[PDB]
Amino acid sequence: FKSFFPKPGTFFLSAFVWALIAVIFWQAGGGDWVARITGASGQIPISAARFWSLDFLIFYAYYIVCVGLFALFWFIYSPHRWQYWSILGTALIIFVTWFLVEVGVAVNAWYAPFYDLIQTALSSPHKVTIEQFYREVGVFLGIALIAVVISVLNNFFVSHYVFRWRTAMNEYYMANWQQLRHIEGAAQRVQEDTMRFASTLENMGVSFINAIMTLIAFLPVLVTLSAHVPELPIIGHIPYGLVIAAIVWSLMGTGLLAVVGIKLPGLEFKNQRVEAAYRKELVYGEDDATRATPPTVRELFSAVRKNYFRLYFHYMYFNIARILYLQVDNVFGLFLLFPSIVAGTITLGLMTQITNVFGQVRGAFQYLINSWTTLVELMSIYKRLRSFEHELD
Amino acid sequence: FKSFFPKPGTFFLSAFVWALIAVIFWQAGGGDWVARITGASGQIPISAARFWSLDFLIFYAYYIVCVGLFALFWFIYSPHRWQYWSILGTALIIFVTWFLVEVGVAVNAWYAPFYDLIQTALSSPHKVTIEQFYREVGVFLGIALIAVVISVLNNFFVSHYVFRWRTAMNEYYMANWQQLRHIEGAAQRVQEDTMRFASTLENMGVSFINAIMTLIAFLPVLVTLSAHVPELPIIGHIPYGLVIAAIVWSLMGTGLLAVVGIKLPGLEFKNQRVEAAYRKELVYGEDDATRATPPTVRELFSAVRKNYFRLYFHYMYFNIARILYLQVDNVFGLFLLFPSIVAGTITLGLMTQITNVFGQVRGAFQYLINSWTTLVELMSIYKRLRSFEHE
Repeated sequence: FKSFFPKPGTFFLSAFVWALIAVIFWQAGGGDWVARITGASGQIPISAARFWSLDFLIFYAYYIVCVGLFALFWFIYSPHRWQYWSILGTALIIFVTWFLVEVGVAVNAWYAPFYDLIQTALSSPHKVTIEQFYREVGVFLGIALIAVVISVLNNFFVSHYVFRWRTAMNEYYMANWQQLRHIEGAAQRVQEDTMRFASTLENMGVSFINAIMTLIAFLPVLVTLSAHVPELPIIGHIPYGLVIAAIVWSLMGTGLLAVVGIKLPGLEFKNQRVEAAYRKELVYGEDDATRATPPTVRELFSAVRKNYFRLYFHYMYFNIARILYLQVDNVFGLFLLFPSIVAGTITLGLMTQITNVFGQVRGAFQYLINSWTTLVELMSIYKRLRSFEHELD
Repeated sequence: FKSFFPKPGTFFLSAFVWALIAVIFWQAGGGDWVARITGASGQIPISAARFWSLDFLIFYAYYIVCVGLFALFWFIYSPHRWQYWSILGTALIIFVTWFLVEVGVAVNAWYAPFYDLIQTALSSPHKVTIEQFYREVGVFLGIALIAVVISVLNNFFVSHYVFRWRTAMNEYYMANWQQLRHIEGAAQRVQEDTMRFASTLENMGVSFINAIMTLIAFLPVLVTLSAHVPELPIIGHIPYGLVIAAIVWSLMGTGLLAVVGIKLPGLEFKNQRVEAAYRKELVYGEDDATRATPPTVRELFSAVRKNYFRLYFHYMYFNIARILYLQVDNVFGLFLLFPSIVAGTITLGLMTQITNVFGQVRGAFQYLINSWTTLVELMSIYKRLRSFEHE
């Protein structure tokens, strides 16, 4: 952290505070006040040309200025060797993560005109020509090429950014290698842990903000869509139906799974301890003939087997909750629309757009849920590195 | 392999041959001939009760007999300690993998009546009551509970089966520990490689057959669905158009991605070599105070930088092909139906059922595509393990 980011204790606190001020200013008065000066209308095209429209160009300049002011302050307050990768590189990664989310919002907005065309064609034969379908797919493809080009370049930069984090960590560890030479497993920490720490931390760092950005991007979408869905199946009429139900289903559903699997991180940590003890005895017995004896390794593997069997038993309840939540989530989006579908207040495009919004939010959160094992790995790596640096003193 | 399974050279060859004979006999004459004796009609219910119907019960008995005959032969030909886990356990895992595929086929068949109801409701306000929608979701939920219960129990048994594989490997290595004691890194191989080898090999073993089973299960589905899709967009009329287009898009599309990423497994293996050389020097330098040699570790990490940078550049082309294929795959299912949608020869349920078939086949194959890195890990582990017992 200290080798890559400048003063991590204050840098991340300052970044969070500065981002909060920038977000608050833009979402309250900044967004409209800047647009009035430039003269940008709210008509955002559904096609791929919306990403270089006036409204999107303004946000590109606003993000650059906010990052530039943040970067210039930290370039003078405390210079760093990797300040161009830690500060500016993360801002690029955060921006591209937001951009790929807004591409999904553009794709989601395309599901309404397309499936309204499908409903028109199905409702009456020989009414919609095949040329209209070709153009609509052409609109989707235009957004797809933007998604393809940016995503391909995103993985290229993220991989290069991660390697610079490893390079920063490796340079710090190799500089004071003489004091770190005598630490047990020092070679693994310098080589295996530096790449693992950077890759793991960056992966869930992007995954966490991507899940948050998915909510932030689709909440205004659901507020506009909730006008066509005034009635809910069991809980009746609510001023904000879809927005409340989606938030409750997503956040509490994600929150409840964490509550069900509270014991899982503890069991995984214990599994790592018994495996390490089994490995540690084997390492000692590699040279000494009195170590790693049959009755010694028998009890150690029994502890490994017993704790692993405990993890499988507890993870069974997590599987029950996780899989049941996934199966219901496949039909929950349509379940909320049953009173509106019956009453004929929505079209097939609105039905598919609302269901897609739930699907995109579900997919963003699924990467977060499936990364709980990844989180346990990161804490294990960090503790090994923290102990490795503590010995350095 | 030899520690867990019976003789791997003949056991796997016999299993493949016996499965082929059982598959050929059942799919040609066995399926109908057994059904005629029992007297089971071909009408498979769409609800969750199809899994204990006469047609499915017959296949359960046929699979048990075929596995039992295979098991009894190998129980007498060459007894093994882990013969109830390697032989019978794998048969259970293969069967459950097939069962979860047939659950997806049952779910896919449910998309036709449900979305035909949705189209009816949308086409005429106040025509379909909300009670019909509640019942249809209840049908889906019944299938879901079977999927939930079996999947939860499948993961429980697979994890326990994998640990028995590690237990079999650990017992073999620890028995001859004195001979394997002097091998460098022996502690890592016995502890970490045994679980990694079992977990990795089993994961892709199920993933490979699941992709095959998904294609096999949905081919008869697409043959029946292709009757409602006589015209294709660019190639016009063609017999079995949906079946041919789906096979070409899926199999050749997956095959083309492997062709694009031919150099990727080679680059990953080289990346592991330069890491090993860098780690090997660091390990030696832990004790010796003269071979740390900051100039030496400078060149070793430079070789790490150059090879990783080469992997990132080549993987960019794979990303271009992979991501472009995924984006087109999202619309390819509907693209084939455009002449049918315009002519009004299909309904919304048929539209969604066909699109779901492509989605289920796509999702099954994506687990195989995303596991290409997992292939490289297994080969590295196997080579490390193979050199371990060579001694």
